[PDB]
Amino acid sequence: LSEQLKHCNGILKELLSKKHAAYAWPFYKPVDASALGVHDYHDIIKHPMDLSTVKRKMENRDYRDAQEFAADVRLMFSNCYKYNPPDHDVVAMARKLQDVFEFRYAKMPD
Ligand SMILES: CCNC(=O)[C@H](CC)[C@@H]1N=C(c2ccc(Cl)cc2)c2cc(OC)ccc2-n2c(C)nnc21
Ligand SMILES: C[C@H](O)COC[C@H](C)O
Ligand SMILES: [Cl-]
Repeated sequence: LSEQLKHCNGILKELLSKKHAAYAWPFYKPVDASALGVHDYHDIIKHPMDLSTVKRKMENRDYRDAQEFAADVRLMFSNCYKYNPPDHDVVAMARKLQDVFEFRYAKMPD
């Protein structure tokens, strides 16, 4: 990986670590629409994203730069903000996790 992608992988590891598990856990795996009974999810969300998919893409060297990585992580949060009411518990968790993401992403080495 490039230096910037290393930093991205570091952030990714952090997002998946125990210290953030209390609010990161909904984002660990792809939304299972049928299991959650949200039968309109895939009509509303055209591009599902989650941290296991980001991890797989990082491992497979799918991401060519930090920008592409960040777009996926942000897409994941956006999907949450799109589907759920602004006052929902899972949205609060998304906001907190994105705060973790954005502040460390900002420390990207040049
Ligand atoms: C119909 C109630 N809303 C939902 O089920 C959400 C839409 C699928 C769902 N809520 C959750 C969710 C709801 C309440 C709380 Cl406290 C935490 C997560 C959700 C749960 C999961 O369990 C494996 C996985 C993904 C979840 N997720 C994400 C990401 N974005 N929205 C959700
Ligand atoms: C809560 C907003 O949707 C995302 O905020 C990011 C900021 C760095 O906390
Ligand atoms: Cl972006």
